[PDB]
Amino acid sequence: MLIPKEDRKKIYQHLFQEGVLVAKKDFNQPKHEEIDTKNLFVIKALQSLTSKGFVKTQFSWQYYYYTLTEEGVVYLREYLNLPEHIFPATYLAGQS
Amino acid sequence: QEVVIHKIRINLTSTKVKQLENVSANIIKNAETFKLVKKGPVRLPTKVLKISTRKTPNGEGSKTWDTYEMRIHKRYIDLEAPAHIVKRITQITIEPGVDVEVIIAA
Amino acid sequence: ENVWYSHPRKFGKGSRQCRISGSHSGLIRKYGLNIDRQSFREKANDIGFYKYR
Amino acid sequence: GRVRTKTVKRASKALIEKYYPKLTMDFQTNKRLCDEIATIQSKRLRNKIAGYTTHLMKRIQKGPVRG
Amino acid sequence: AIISKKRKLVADGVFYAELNEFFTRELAEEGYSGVEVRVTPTKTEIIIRATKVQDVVGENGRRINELTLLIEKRFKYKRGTIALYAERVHDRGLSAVAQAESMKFKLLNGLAIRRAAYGVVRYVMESGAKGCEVVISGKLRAARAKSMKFADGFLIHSGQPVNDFIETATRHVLLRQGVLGIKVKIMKDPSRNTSGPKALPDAVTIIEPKEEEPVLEPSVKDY
RNA sequence: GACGGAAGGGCACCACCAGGAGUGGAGCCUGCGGCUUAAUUUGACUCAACACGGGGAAACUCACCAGGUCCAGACACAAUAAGGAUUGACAGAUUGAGAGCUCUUUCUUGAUUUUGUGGGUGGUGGUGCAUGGCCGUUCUUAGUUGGUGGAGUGAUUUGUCUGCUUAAUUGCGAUAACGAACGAGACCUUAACCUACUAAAUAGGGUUGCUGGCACUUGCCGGUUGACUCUUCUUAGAGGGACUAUCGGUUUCAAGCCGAUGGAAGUUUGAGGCAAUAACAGGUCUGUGAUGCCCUUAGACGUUCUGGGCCGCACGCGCGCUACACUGACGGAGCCAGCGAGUACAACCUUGGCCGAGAGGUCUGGGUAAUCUUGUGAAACUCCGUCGUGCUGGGGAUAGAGCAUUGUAAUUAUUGCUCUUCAACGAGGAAUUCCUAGUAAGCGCAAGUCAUCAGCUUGCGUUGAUUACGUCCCUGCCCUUUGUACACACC
Ligand SMILES: [Mg+2]
Ligand SMILES: [Mg+2]
Ligand SMILES: [Mg+2]
Ligand SMILES: [Mg+2]
Ligand SMILES: [Mg+2]
Ligand SMILES: [Mg+2]
Ligand SMILES: [Mg+2]
Ligand SMILES: [Mg+2]
Ligand SMILES: [Mg+2]
Ligand SMILES: [Mg+2]
Ligand SMILES: [Mg+2]
Ligand SMILES: [Mg+2]
Ligand SMILES: [Mg+2]
Ligand SMILES: [Mg+2]
Ligand SMILES: [Mg+2]
Ligand SMILES: [Mg+2]
Ligand SMILES: [Mg+2]
Ligand SMILES: [Mg+2]
Repeated sequence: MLIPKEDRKKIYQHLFQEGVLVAKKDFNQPKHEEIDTKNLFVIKALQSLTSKGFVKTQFSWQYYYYTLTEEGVVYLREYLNLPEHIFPATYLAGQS
Repeated sequence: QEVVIHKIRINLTSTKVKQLENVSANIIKNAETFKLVKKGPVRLPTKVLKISTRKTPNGEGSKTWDTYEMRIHKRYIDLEAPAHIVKRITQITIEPGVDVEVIIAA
Repeated sequence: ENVWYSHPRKFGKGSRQCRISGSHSGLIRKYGLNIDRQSFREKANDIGFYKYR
Repeated sequence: GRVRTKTVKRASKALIEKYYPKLTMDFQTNKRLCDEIATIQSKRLRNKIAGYTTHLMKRIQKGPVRG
Repeated sequence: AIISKKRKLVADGVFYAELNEFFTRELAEEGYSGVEVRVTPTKTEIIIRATKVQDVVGENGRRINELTLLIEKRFKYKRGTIALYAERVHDRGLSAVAQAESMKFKLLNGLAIRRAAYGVVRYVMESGAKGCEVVISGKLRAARAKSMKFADGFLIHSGQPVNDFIETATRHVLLRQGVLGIKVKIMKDPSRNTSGPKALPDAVTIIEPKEEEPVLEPSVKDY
């Protein structure tokens, strides 16, 4: 729960970029893939997010799955300052 | 202008044998229509993958054992051909379940 | 965040985790499956495994 | 313990009922005929049926049988 | 990329299984049944079957895209290399898994269990299956665990006319008083089955004979 | 219905004949005891527990114990609100300790929190009689319904049976039943046959180049990816093939069974896989982010480190292995499989060559695999010599010593080989296990395990018989008839 806030911010940014986050059920792991943060920290953050709505969670097969709801998206926007017409995965980037 | 013979191996691996056979047949037909020198749908020792297990979740009954086996079918299709023709062939020639793989070069 | 929170767990039944439950109990490492056998004996049909003989 | 099952026997009986001609005593022809006329999802079963039909034919040379 | 062929195949199978499990978990509301993986060079197609296809789709690229992203994250592949399609299943009645899911949903919301089972059976029959069977194990009023078998038509228990003929679905249903378990075995009709044999392996059916008139004078018919 | 210390039928090498091979004996290795312990964690207990929990645990495992460490007390509400909420902090003390664990000092740290109150999550904690799921067991026995009919006021029953066959409720026949279904069968995979098809410098075999070795003449035997063609063997693919076939009698010349002939194959062709109806208060909540409830919860049953322990011994029982000799023993020497499985983002299977008596190492490889380890040149077996029925050269058990190797970690030898010590045991009492053909037994190999370990399991070959080819006498079940004051059903 005691998160060096920069790391948390980075995690949030990553989430916003993606629209989706996949976490290992691996505590004791030194560093998560992609983000230069500890898996555990990420998991904690996502748990926190879930506990106040925002994110839908799955524990399936030693893998946590994280999809962001509309309220969640709004909250993320508020956190990051980015205004409107932005990434996640609510709509396609172009023709893909 | 080109036509430089490379000799190309095609791998055909899968489980559902019928599908594999069909694919092989299709490939041979295609080869015939493009008219090439080719070695046939060479078959390898169809590898069984055995996993034998206590049927009991917990080791309290009679000692029932099950061999869960995976039949695998490995096929080599050798072509005396350039690469362009192979590419043309592999534009289609894909059917669900079966693995199409091009080794390329002799 | 503590400095000493890991044993040298390179091998043994510790490092070897299952793909479903994460068990250290009866782990079919064979073929690079890494499953606790019980679960496999339920999912095997989808894993392409069948019993014939 | 090679007692032919109910099913095979029944099939043979049916065959004899519907196609008493075209059952030329010996096995091989009869087998083929069975394969043609009766639809069997197997091969061994078909063979068995053929055998039973042949037996029936042999019997029916040496008198009338019940059913 | 690239391992031993056998090993690769095993891994693929495992992946498929995992995916199936995820879809059972994630797309629970979506009424999911089956996954149909097609792996080609570059673009890997993943077909997904459900009752409520609209839900799966979302509002044009909603849930499906998220799922794709998740898949990518799981198995290292990039955007475009994995494609996901959601489809209508051709009559859900023959499909056991879908039926099981429906039953579970009926249970969870609040309905008569026996009656629900009967309804399901009726639906299956209407669809056109040769027979079907529902088993409901657990507490169905009172503490002692009770099995409840409900069936229609034939149900082949033995033989290779099972792996080819009977779709089986096992589910756990979670309740406040205790966990129910719903098993459902469905007898698909031989003809509509298409894959494998088109009739039951024991059965023998013979056609009707055709009449021919003998003698009528030998005669000659010339051209 | 169940039951009987009732009556008959009828099965079954989990019954017995006729046999074998044995186990209990002996030494050990390994469960289970019973103790004992800091803790020796536990789950089982007739078949249906006891080399089983894939349980061959050096830590991990891990469930146990003695201790340290940590929060992974989500969110909801308040006191601090930076003049400070806060994490750290080498030196040495402190301290199993390059754990600032905490106290000293005095720099940081940046409202994430600190700590309470509502609340939750975690648990190899409990409950398997709250369960699901799976499994086991009745039983892989031959059972089990239902439709229409009959007998019944009914519950029910007949059908499903006096008999004769079958591996079989398998069938024939008798017959208020008739035709049905599930189960048995059929099916399915494999093991067998194809000198007919499909093809193969990844399986093979031929003819000639180059030459290697000869007899010395033409001819042998080779090696060599040279070239060429074939496909017997190898491989699979497609089919076919056996249907008890052909007669011989037997039995109402039914169902079928036995004998000869042919045939690759006449025990359901062998082996399974699947497996009904209902269950058992059978097994697991120690496979689970399968789980109802109860428990606990931050000086924790959550976690994680450090060490031990599950391997203790006065002794019970059950798996096994090795021995008790000349069917030997040890050297030589000959020399033969089949399943297997095996790495690139790593620490695989590892050839081949020098150094080491072994154990092994090293430089180069080849193999993400019919291609390389690999003809896995395995053992058992087959020849000659040496010793010839001595607790002996049978047997290698209690043990000391080095070198290695695995892994941070080997003492409580992990294991390995070498020299040694060289014991119990001269064919195993009462009981009883397993078996009817490539079956029994022997003999290895491989995989599962796995950093390391095999005496264990799965598998696969390799040698390869005795005696039945029956019957209910014993044991267990099964159905009928009988009786019953039992139906939570004789505990
Ligand atoms: Mg059947
Ligand atoms: Mg069967
Ligand atoms: Mg028994
Ligand atoms: Mg050990
Ligand atoms: Mg748990
Ligand atoms: Mg129980
Ligand atoms: Mg009536
Ligand atoms: Mg009756
Ligand atoms: Mg006779
Ligand atoms: Mg059989
Ligand atoms: Mg009990
Ligand atoms: Mg629990
Ligand atoms: Mg133990
Ligand atoms: Mg045992
Ligand atoms: Mg080989
Ligand atoms: Mg001596
Ligand atoms: Mg073992
Ligand atoms: Mg009386």
